Amino acid sequence: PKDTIYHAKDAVQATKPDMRKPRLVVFVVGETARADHVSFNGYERDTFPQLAKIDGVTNFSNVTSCGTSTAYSVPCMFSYLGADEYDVDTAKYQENVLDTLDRLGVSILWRDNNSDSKGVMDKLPKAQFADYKSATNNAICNTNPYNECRDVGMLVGLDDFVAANNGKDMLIMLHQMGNHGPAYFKRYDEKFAKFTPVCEGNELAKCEHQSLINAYDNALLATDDFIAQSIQWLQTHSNAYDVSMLYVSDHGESLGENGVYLHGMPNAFAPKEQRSVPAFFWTDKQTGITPMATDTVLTHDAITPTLLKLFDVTADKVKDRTAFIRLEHHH
Ligand SMILES: [Zn+2]
Repeated sequence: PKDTIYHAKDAVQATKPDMRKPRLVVFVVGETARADHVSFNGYERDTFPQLAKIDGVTNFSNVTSCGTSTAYSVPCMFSYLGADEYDVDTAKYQENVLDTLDRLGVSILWRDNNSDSKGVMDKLPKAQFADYKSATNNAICNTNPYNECRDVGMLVGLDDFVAANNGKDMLIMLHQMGNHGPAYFKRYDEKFAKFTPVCEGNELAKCEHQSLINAYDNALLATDDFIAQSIQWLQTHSNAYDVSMLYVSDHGESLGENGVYLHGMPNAFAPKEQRSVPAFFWTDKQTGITPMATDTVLTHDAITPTLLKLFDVTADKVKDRTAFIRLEHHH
């Protein structure tokens, strides 16, 4: 073990959950989703029909991920250094935004249907991380012939967590399997097989291009569903809690441009398709939270100040950072 480098020991929470409505936020950490395959960003196909029916969803059309892989992007999304000073080999030892929120009294939960938190949860008690790739945590793993656990299974029993933390601020990270490839056709149940035909081979260049895109977009439909149902779960708590939902993908995906597939390329020569990511923010009416303009130039650096603002926490390190949400309030 090494000593922790601190970045926000000055951080303070301006209001406590016993003097105002406690706050409950779900942060969906996306996976392999491309911004240009989002309907709201101009994509021909309606890949997010369920989010289109929900009032108060803001789509952000200019979000660039810090990196092109899970191991690189996820720690930086929760970091105080920002991507320009970020070092993947020492991120584990920096105080991160979840450290700050937990220290100030916010109850943190991380459910993972992807891999793990890439070190972000390492300083917090183990019980606050849960592996939802296990079929004895996730009840939604036998709905497909692959025995693949589904992201929506992370919504089961969250009410037990809320009841165990009654009256406290809560931040729940849900780490998606999402659009992980190359086997996009495995990422969704049959109810989302909307675009056909579908590539079902493991070698992407060998399938016809339209079938690969169809499987990718079908996987997006399952993500649209997962985000929509996350909002619907939050809405059941809106009387007692100020509820909000943030979605950001960790990186994009190449889909055959210049013969390139998948992601994970070094930033120095990675194509833009691996960095252009969707971002969504939803909040209930009573929260008093105001989103930034949909065309704000944004990066993963916006995530940490957003989470801090959602819980009324000020940190000097990120005082000049742009977030997904505004600081003015209209009564
Ligand atoms: Zn990833």
